[PDB]
Amino acid sequence: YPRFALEAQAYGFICNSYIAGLTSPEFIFGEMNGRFDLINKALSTSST
Amino acid sequence: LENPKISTFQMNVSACAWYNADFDGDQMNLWVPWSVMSRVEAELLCSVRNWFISTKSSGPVNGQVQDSTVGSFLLTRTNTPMGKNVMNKLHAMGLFQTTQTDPPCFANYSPTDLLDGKSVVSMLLRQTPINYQRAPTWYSEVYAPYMHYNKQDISTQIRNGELIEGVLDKKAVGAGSSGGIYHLISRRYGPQQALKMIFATQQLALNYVRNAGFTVSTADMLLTPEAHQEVQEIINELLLES
Amino acid sequence: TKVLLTEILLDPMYDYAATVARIDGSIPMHKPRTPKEAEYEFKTVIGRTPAELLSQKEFYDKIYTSKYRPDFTQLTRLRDEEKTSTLIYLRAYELFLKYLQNAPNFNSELAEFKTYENAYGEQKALLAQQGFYNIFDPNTGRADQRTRLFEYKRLPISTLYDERGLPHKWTIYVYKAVDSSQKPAEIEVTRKDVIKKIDNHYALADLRCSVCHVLQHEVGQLNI
Amino acid sequence: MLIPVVCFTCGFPIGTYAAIFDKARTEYIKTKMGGTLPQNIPLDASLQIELKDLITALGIPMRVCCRTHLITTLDYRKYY
Amino acid sequence: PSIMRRLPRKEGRIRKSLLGSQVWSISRSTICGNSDLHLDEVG
Amino acid sequence: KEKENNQGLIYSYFCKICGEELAHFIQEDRTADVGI
Amino acid sequence: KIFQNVEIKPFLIDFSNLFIKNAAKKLFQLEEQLPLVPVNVVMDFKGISRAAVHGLSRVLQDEIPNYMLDIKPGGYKIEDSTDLFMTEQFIRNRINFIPIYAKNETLVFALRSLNNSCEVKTIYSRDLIQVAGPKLKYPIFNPTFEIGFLQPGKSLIIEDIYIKKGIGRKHAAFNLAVKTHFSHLDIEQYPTDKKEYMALSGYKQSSMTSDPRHHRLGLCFPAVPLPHINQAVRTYLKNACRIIIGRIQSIQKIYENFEEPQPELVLFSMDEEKTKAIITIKDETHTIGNLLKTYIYEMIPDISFVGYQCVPHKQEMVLTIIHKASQEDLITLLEKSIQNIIQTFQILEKNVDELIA
Amino acid sequence: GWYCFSWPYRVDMNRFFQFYNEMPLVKTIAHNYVIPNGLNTIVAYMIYGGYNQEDSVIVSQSFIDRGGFAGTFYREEKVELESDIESFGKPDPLITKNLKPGANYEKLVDGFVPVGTVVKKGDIIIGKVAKIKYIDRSVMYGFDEPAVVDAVMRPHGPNDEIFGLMRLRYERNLNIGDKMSSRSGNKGIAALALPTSDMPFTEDGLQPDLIVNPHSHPSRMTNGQMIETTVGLANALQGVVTDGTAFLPINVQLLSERLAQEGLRFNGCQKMFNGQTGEYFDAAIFIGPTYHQRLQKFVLDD
Ligand SMILES: [Zn+2]
Ligand SMILES: [Zn+2]
Repeated sequence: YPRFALEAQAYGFICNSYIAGLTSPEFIFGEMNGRFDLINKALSTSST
Repeated sequence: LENPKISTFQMNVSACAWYNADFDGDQMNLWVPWSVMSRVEAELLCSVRNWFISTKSSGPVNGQVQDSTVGSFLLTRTNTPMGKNVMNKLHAMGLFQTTQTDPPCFANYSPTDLLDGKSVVSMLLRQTPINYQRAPTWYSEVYAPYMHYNKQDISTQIRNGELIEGVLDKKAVGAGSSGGIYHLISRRYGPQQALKMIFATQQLALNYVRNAGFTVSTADMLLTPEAHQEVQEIINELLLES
Repeated sequence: TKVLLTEILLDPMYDYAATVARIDGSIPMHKPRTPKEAEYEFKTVIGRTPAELLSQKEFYDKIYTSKYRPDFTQLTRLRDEEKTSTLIYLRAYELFLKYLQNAPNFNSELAEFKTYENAYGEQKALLAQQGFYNIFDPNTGRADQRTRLFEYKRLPISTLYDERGLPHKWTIYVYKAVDSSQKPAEIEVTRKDVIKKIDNHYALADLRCSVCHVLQHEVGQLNI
Repeated sequence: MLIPVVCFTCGFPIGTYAAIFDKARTEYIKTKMGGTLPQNIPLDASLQIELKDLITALGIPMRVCCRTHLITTLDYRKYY
Repeated sequence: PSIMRRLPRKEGRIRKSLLGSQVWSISRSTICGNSDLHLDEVG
Repeated sequence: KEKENNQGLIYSYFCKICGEELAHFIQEDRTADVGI
Repeated sequence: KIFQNVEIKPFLIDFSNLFIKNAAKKLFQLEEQLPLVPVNVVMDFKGISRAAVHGLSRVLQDEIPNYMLDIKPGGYKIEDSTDLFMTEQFIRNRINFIPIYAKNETLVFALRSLNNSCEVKTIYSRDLIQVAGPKLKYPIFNPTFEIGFLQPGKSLIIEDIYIKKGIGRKHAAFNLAVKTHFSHLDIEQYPTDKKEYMALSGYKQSSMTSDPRHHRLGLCFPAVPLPHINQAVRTYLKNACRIIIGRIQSIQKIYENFEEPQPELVLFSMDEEKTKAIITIKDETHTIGNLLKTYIYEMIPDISFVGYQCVPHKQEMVLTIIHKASQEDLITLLEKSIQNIIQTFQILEKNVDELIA
Repeated sequence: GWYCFSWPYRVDMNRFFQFYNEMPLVKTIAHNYVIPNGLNTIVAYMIYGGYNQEDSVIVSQSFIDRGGFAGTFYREEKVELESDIESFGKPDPLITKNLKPGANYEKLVDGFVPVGTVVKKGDIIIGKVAKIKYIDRSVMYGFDEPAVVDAVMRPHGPNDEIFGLMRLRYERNLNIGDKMSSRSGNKGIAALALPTSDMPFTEDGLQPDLIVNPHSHPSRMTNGQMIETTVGLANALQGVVTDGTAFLPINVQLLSERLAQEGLRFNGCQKMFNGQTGEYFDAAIFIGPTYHQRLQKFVLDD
């Protein structure tokens, strides 16, 4: 995405569903949120 | 387990709520008390019946999980895609051949007589009659405009153990459901009696599915071509406002 | 003698030379069962007695050399394929033995045989294909490109706002009778009143805005 | 390491038509391969290699499991 | 190595030998599902 | 070694006359190896 | 006439295909059909409960005695087998699952493969030499199997390959029949191609209510000689019948000894003149239990309860029968039901003998 | 899977060599560079007795006996000597001291157990005594499951001295408690082993190898596993292997219509019967080939 992009897709808006498949930028944004689940799950043991 | 090829610690799935356990590869310790003093206290204090009611949230811990929650819904459902949800005498007796409780009496039934799921559930709840009346998880006003709910499935009522109407699901038989069926049995008949009814009602739910079936497929997830155009037309409105 | 035998019997070079000797029958196909058979295998493979290996100084000079000397110049691509496999195996052994002995004119022949074995590997990979299929698009003549992905499209502003500039609030459900005899023909209810006024004799036709009172499917009749 | 003697699912004697199914398949691929390197066959994006009629001619029934295991089983001789 | 180094951390004297314990007559294995067992029973 | 094992790992010897436990052996102490 | 309209069809190689023809002719020099071929048999049953048909199917699948090829301990000669990849486990797993049609338990084979070449040599099943027993006038297994493969300069010597008998339930190598069809001909079906009905089974009656008594069952046998197919399949069918009868007769020896204290039969006298019978039999499957429940239910329409609970982790079948009669009358009814089962399978025997010429 | 193509030449610790491997019916571009590891097990997505609840699976016993996910598991024993103090040999009861209770020294041959014999718990696999009359520093096989001595050798270490190397092999089948997984990350533990006559079967005779709970999907949204079953079901009948690499153009609506063109249903579900009772389900069950892989977590070691 270009610098100072205005479209909502550039900021994590995934327009597609799982049954229809995601594109490369949508999968990267999904991995950004998916990695947080793995990180917070690890912290949910030690920090607790 | 007399089978020499079994090396695992097997337990009921409804007992996982005590340990926050699942069967993805978890390992659990087990030691058998041998001292008389420790063996006495295991039976009287540390028995799992003493923690059917959570000491944390003051509510029940155990219930139906993932097959007797949907199994109880199908069993207590009023209408089946193949007509009314009834069964003959032979298949009504087959639901009680695994519960390990004393069988009911089916002598007042011809082989061609039909029994609905409410009657079958009632014969098991007569042992511990309770009073319950709530709205099941099946009913949801989110789904209401786009669904034709059955008026006999959105009101679960039990008086003196007789399931008058409604379906049994997470609200009534689910694990951790405060005020549920097994919470009322424990308060009136003891936590050990509630555990036996969890197992007993689990078998009817599982025995019903033995020939009713339950599956998930890829077409269960596929929008129709006309509905797909409606989904992106909704998303285009969001991108238009954005 | 024991330490020498233990060292050499664990050398993969010894096992490979022993396999080559077994192929043409210089040593028995079965591994030795008695020390005499082991000594005979050592003498045939290494080429020197363990007693006399400690007396002199070389080691690689007299290791087995296959009996049949096929013509590897037909490995120049030129009952042919199994013979080619046999030539590949024999030349691999001969070149490995030359590498051990630091034979002159070695790197060029190594490169030539590596090219030959790469061609043989191409053939072997041809033999190792399960197959492949592509779901062709009937309209085209190649891999299907049709997808159910989202495609952006600038909808008219009439879909979000009415002719007075207010936003739409689609919150009235309009139900029409499946059969004609049922009356009334249509019922307009709110989400709270669906369970109390709608039965299976009705079907959801369209939504309605609670502000401008227009059907969602008739939103295009507004002047943009 | 080879095509199983019997189907893993039901136990139909797949193995007795295994070897033939291997070799014959190769020529069929050679018929449909086309100006392409062997190791690039699963990336051609233009191939239509169908083995339905070959397995049918072998006499194997139209069972999903049997044809799956016959087609998809790797051979250790072809990689080592 | 020192005497007082044995105390502090998790693998120390207090948290590994006193607050915790290695015991005999104990078993461990992977758990499994069995719908024929009661909730108060273990296979 | 008449009985290779009774499927139960034991670290102790027993008397052949009555069965009483004589003593137990797990590992050699091996601490006198550092002498003077 | 319970069992009528049977049809038998072998599974043969189509030599009209050039690829298969060339491959077979250059591999095994094969130009005609193999000595042993699979056979699909479709059977129509009328006036019989689905419990009996399904029990017959189960017995033919993995409860009928069957023969395999096994290696005696010490047969795999480590002294001579120099191959590093053809381990004993792999090779014996290959050998156990070769479908055989044996005549006696005396045949002993041997596999002696020597690789004097420079290329990997494939060990087929035609390299199994019979070394003990009477000489075979007809092969007992197909010669086109792939037992293994030897690296150059390697060997594989295996002796004492004998014929072992067992039931398919204990080990899958004794499995006999593979399922190919099962349907009820007295129940109508929806067209499931339509999207309205594709989520349903298809039958117009729910299994909770339907009681079909006209079935079609089709089973495939993996190895049957070409010139004696009708002789083999018939035998198989007949065999199954005897097995079931035999097992049923075992229960018939329990009820006959209800006076003496017997561990496998327990009788209680409940309230309201009700009697209870518990029959616990070890190493029984759902076949016998389902047959017993179905025939007791048919014999006593107004029975209070009947169930055949077969427990996986207990390896036993517990049949509970509660009825409002006395102990003697209940035992009489149970014996009558057992006799009904016996006569039904005797009629099946007779129909099998009558149909397949 | 095939953990190494030169496994017989190696003496490795805790290594499993699965005999049978299959290329997935829906393969990817990653299989152009590495060997696939797993089998195309026929999987039924159904509720069957409640033994597959809470991420468990039901495994056909016949599939286990035929070699499904079966292989050999290896362990090694590396024992060293003290130069001129210790030695390899069978001890004698009347001279050597503090022999291990309940041991079995009779299986030793010249200090090592011969290759091909079965060593069980309590057996002395390596004989070793230190000369003081003698003290017994023997090595005993302390494992519950019996092993087979696969390879014995006496190499020379970096210090030019003999040490004992023994390779023990274990015949491992798939048993209850072994962990399996799909390619979508839905792992599971084998819970029940049913015979070939107790598994459910379709009208056409198809029966599952694994029975997984349908409740494993909705919370984890592993849609690629369900699409793989739909695509792979048509590939088997069509006799083809297709590519399912990520980010390739797919249309599940078109893939579902491809099933009907092959004689199946649009949804891929089929009429099935209960193997224990012979009673058909009142629902078409989604059954098809899904590529499953055995994770190397053995209950016989944990
Ligand atoms: Zn408006
Ligand atoms: Zn199959």
